[PDB]
Amino acid sequence: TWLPLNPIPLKDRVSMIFLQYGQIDVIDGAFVLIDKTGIRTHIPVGSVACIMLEPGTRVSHAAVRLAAQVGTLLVWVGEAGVRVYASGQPGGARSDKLLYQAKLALDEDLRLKVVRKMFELRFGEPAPARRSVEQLRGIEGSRVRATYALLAKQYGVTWNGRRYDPKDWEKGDTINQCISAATSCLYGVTEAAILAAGYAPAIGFVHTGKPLSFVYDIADIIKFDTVVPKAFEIARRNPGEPDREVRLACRDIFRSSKTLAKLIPLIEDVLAAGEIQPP
Amino acid sequence: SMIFLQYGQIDVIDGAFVLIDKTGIRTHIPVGSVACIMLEPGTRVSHAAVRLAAQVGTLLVWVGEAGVRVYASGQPGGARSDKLLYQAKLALDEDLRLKVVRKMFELRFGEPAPARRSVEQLRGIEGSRVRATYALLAKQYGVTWNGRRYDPKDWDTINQCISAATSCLYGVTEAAILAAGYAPAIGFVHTGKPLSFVYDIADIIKFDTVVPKAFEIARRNPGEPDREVRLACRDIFRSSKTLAKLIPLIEDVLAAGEIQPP
Amino acid sequence: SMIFLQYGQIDVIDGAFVLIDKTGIRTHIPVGSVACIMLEPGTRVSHAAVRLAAQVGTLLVWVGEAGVRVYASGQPGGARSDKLLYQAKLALDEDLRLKVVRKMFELRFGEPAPARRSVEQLRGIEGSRVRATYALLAKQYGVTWNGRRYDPDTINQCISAATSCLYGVTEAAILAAGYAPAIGFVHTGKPLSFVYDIADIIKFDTVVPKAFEIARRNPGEPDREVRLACRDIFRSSKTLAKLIPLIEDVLAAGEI
Amino acid sequence: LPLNPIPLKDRVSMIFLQYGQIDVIDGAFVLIDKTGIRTHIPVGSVACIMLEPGTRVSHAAVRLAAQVGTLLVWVGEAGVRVYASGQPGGARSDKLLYQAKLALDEDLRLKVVRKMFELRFGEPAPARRSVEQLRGIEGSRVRATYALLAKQYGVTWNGRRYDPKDWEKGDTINQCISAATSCLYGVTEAAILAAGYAPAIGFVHTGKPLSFVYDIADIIKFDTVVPKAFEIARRNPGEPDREVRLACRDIFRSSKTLAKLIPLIEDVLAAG
Amino acid sequence: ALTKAEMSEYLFDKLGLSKRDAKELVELFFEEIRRALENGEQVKLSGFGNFDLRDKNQRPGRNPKTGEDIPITARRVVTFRPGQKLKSRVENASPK
Amino acid sequence: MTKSELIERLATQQSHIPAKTVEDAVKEMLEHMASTLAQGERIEIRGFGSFSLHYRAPRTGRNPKTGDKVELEGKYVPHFKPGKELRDRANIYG
Amino acid sequence: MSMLVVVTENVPPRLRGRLAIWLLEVRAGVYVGDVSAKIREMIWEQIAGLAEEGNVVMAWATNTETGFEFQTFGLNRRTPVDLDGLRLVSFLPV
Amino acid sequence: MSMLVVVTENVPPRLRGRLAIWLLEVRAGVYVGDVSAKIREMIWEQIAGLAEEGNVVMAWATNTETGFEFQTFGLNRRTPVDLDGLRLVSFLPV
DNA sequence: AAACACCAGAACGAGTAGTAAATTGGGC
DNA sequence: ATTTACTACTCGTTCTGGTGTTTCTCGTGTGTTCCCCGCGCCAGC
DNA sequence: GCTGGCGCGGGGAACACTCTAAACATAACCTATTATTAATTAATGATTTTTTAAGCCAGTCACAATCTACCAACTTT
DNA sequence: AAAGTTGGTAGATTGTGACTGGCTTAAAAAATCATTAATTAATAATAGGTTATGTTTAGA
Repeated sequence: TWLPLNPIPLKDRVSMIFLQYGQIDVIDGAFVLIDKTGIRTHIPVGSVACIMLEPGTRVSHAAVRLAAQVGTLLVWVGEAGVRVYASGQPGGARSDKLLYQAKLALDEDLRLKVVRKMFELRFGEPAPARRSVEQLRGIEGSRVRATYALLAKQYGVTWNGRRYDPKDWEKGDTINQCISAATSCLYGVTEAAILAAGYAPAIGFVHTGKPLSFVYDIADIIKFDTVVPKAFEIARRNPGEPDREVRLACRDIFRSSKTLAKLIPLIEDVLAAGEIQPP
Repeated sequence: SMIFLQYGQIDVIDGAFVLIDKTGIRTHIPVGSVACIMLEPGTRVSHAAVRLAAQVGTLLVWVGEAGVRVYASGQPGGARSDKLLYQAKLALDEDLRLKVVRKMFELRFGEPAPARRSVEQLRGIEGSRVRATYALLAKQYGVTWNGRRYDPKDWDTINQCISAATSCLYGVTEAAILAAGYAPAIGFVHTGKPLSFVYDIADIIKFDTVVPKAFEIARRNPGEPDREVRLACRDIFRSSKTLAKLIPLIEDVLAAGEIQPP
Repeated sequence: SMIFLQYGQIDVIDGAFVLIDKTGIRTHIPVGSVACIMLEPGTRVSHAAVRLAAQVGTLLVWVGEAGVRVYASGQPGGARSDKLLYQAKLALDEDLRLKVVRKMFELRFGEPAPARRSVEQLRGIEGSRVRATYALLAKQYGVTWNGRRYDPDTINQCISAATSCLYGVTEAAILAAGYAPAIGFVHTGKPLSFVYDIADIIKFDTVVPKAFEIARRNPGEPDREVRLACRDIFRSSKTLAKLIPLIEDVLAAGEI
Repeated sequence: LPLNPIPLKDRVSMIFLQYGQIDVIDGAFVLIDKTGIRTHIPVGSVACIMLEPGTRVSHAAVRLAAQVGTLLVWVGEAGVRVYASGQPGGARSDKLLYQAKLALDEDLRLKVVRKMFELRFGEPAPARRSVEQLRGIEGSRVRATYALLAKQYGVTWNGRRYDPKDWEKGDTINQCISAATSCLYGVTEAAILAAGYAPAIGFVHTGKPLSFVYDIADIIKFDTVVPKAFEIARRNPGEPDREVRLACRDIFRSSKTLAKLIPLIEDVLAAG
Repeated sequence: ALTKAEMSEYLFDKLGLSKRDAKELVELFFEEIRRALENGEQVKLSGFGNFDLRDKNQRPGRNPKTGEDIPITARRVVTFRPGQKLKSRVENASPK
Repeated sequence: MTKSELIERLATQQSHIPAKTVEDAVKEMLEHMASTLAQGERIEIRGFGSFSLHYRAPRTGRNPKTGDKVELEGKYVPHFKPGKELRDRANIYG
Repeated sequence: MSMLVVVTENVPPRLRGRLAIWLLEVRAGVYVGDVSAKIREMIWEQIAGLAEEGNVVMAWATNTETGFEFQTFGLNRRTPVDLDGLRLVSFLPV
Repeated sequence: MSMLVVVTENVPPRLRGRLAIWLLEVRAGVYVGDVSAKIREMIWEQIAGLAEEGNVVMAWATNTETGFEFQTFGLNRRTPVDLDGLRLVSFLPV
């Protein structure tokens, strides 16, 4: 009377769900959310690519077990939906792909090959040769900031510079909230894809030192194709509920662009750059 | 270090991890003094608690009783890139791979490995010593032994017991690896599977205490062997502090590669 | 001609349509002598009985209570092509259409129509004269008249039930004759155009006046009592049986 | 509340019902068996329902059948159409006057007949010819189609027979053919009446009350209908009728004939 | 006694070769000498001695159990002529 | 076929073995075999033959070139016996 | 033609027969079919028109994020709840 | 990605929780979702795995004549019955 | 402390006896 | 003759609140080739 | 305008194999049987074969250094 | 805004140095050989007591 609990492919899942103010428990083998008033909320954890946990939640041990067994990443988030903590099963990773990523990460020449492939995949143009990796970071950063200014003038939102920390937000910022929440949604489904294929989310190429370098890179590939413009639409319209509209809009973007189904071939194409046939 | 928390709710009240018990007994845990928290079954962690755990970088790993299992871990897939690249570099270089595998042989049976010997050859030697240990322990505890042939369908009593023992072993081994922060899939003697490093470091201390207890409980022959085996393994892991001492073991195992871990 | 069968099951055992009551009261029916069999509510016909009825070309028509409504009928859209093409030939020729419409006025008010009057002009005559008849009879039987208005008010609902009953028996009569309910003359385009026209032939004889009387009595449930009363008139006066020669002359106005 | 029927293309093709009494329970079309197993039938999702021997239908069931516009057809042995009933008022008078108007002219009738021939065999008919010799050409071409397709499937073929009495208990070829053509007659009349046309106004055949159904079915019978019945006659099962009905219904499923039938009829009537 | 294993063992010890290669070398080492001598060729190993082929004429023999005389058929035998280097090392040996 | 001529034919058949490897091996194999008999231990290669050591009774020998006597002390001499397969394959005559 | 699911509870028998006209009665009070969207809204009109103090939920196939959509009539211990644009179902206490 | 509907009855709570892992539990024993054919057959394997003396039916959307397909596990008074290739449901007597 | 097995017990609503009633669900 | 509404009235079923009861559903040399499902381009009312 | 109809491509189940030590199978050596046959040893100086020390010149393989040069960054007009 | 000037860092291409690789030679050691008078392996068929070595088999 024990059938093995297998996870389903990630491309055939719901993007994300946000949970707040209620205790997380399991009843009879189901991921159910119970509120303090007693209303129980059945949550199809096996149908979700990633579940986002906002403040007010109390997660049980068995709930973490069940979430891990279905390959659904739980993400503890906080103010303005920023990612703070996450946990899912690490062992959804057959070693050939990890050794391929690490092999490409150790070799400086293959490192430049893959970074070049990233620059070619973002801006649609061949990467500039005779440039070090640091120079590619500088040029890429200047081009990205130019993209922020360009979209900011296009849609029309008052741009004062990108500011990660919500501390500096002047109660009507709405632009950094849309950007940061959108990037948190994309980092969510992207991290879910990375662990779903099994690569190392900490072993990165462009970013160094920070524990989410590879996630930041893979999301930086395709955030400005679909996500950032819609975030700027939500920032321009300026509603009283920015977070809900950011979640709905980013969610429909992920449904429309088929982002999760193409994240895995995207990473395969990124890591193919090392001239070695991917595993 | 490490800490086990059981049968109580994890909240934050006074800036410290408090354990909310059924009687109200609160267990004050300072934000420091711990590098990783292993959460045993029966605990319900609060959101503010998880935020505090992230804020001081303390890894949370949801485990079983005394680390009998590892269900989920934070920082999934690793947390420090330098340590993962350190291990992977040790795994890619054939000379360093042979060095570290020879260290695993050195700590596995106490004896130094024969020189000018390859990795697969050491797999053969280690395997022969494993069979010698099977026959020898079967002779010690007086148990009918026919070899380790099981089915992956029907789940014999001795292979059941040893299977459960190796399961607990994988539990504390993986918990120790994640406490140190290394990759379970980047292995040395075993490769390919996502628990290769778990399989290897598990085999390092497999036949010291745990499998002997599997043969002992197989001798006592209970109706439900698995539960008694893994509860006894819990007793071994708690009393002997195996999970607490595996971390410096892996520190030396990877130290034998000589690239100065980060 | 036709037969009314109620509260009994139709089977065939010995070459005759038997009507089977709950107590066993059998109605042995010779298969011919009737062109159509009316199946009133409460009847359950077996497959083999439908087969035999099909074998003799006798039209089966699932009706309302005593034929008050037409719910379903076999041979839908007609059975013999010559009669339908005759009606259509009279329908498409505006000269013949006007001949038959003038026959409808001739039998409608008893009075002949004035010469060289079109379908639009005779429609104006019928509209003004018949509206004057509405106000006239409403005034005679003491009915508050506000212009024949309905919204999909007791008197307009009673008149509505009367028109429903008449559309039922008249439509059953047309199907018994075998012609199309939609190929009409005074009304056109609608699926009950011929039904609405021949229904308009005898509409103000007894049914609408009885609706006026029962409406003046004003009961709690007017539609049911008016429907049962119209049922009683249809049973006693044999209206459905008498509508056949009327349509025979109406379509005869095309001079064969 | 009113009871609106659904579009004809969003419907199951046909259902054959046997050995049970049809009653209505709480506004539902139910088949009641003698053993007490009652069968809920989604009658509003069906285009046409076939009534086999053994069925006993009550008045209110026929009323509900008419109010949802699903044509009920009494069928007997060999699946041949026996009787049918539908609602009278489901027709627009302009369409009927159009069909009959096209029936009034002999030359327009020849135009539409040539339209049926050019839609049937691809080639136009020989010009300036009367109807009867076109009927003879039709018979020769259809017989040649019998011999050709029967020679393709390798099935015992010695000519066409209509009465099941002359069958030697092992004929089965005319059984499959007649069952298929009768099912096609069923869905054909179902579509013709669903749009609101007159199936009594015939073009090739005259006198019979469904000559129009006969012509429209003769247009598209030889595209899919005959060959599968020849397959069921080739494989020779114990109960061929069920396999012919299942096979023909799934043919109507795959080829999606119902939705395209209305523009087909409009295209045929264009020649008038 | 010196065996193929001990010779392979010495190849493993001295040259660090695989036990598979160390086996096959010793295996084929005598195989070629088998092939060479069966090919009618004299094999002369400096520092070891000579492998000679000598043909013996048919000569009277018997069953040593009884004495029943059965003749020794003609044959080609392999003989060894130890070199002075070999002879010198063996003259002062100590038989265990 | 002498020592070196034996070496190449082996390397010829052992393409996957370095020629330098074969050269040292034949040198080491025979030197090892010599040291074995030098220590009084025998060599037996089944299918090829065996190496034994024979004692020879000391006696006053002669210088056969001159006839002069010579005092010869006892010693041990190597002796080979052909193996079964060696005997069979070498003798082509009956 | 998308898939349609109707769950009936505490409803008068007229509604269950009327729904049995188009959909299949596979279990107690649970109806499933596959019809066009116009017909789905007409059947939803039936649900709003013929039901009593009972409660009905109708779920149909779409091409949205979940691939399906549903709508409720009446009151139940299970009440649909929206989570940031995602319509889920929550179980109320007694 | 086709529609998926699971109706449970007389099932142990494990099966209901397991089905709630992927599917949405909108009514008492009524589960609705939209997944692929594989994952559908995997969840059907769960249904065959955990239902003890219960009765469960799973219905999924296709492009067949009904536009959907279903199969049953266990015994119910309502059982699927074939009508000339068409799978419908019959209401068994007491 | 959470969560599963298992139990009685309460709703509770589906299904099925009876009974009573209607023959219907527009207007053109 | 059937169908529907209403009213008890049984009873299978689902939910809730009690008790135990248990803290799990487990085995590991590695690489190397057939098998079918899955995104992805052409014909369409 | 997003759908239905054929297509490969990717990620998993057989299977296809490696290495150890030890235990076992067994056919192959060992001795010890006879007397007659065949062939080696004692030795050295002179001669003869084989191997090898030392080039040592050629090449060639990997790595230090030096050079093209791009495509953006930044001054000049 | 558009050209013109830097320029540093990939990638290529050359320079160099150290180490393999045969070829030829030198000699250097090692094997033949000429010639004793006698000893001593070489054998056959047979039984039985070692063992070297192929073959399997549980272990990674």
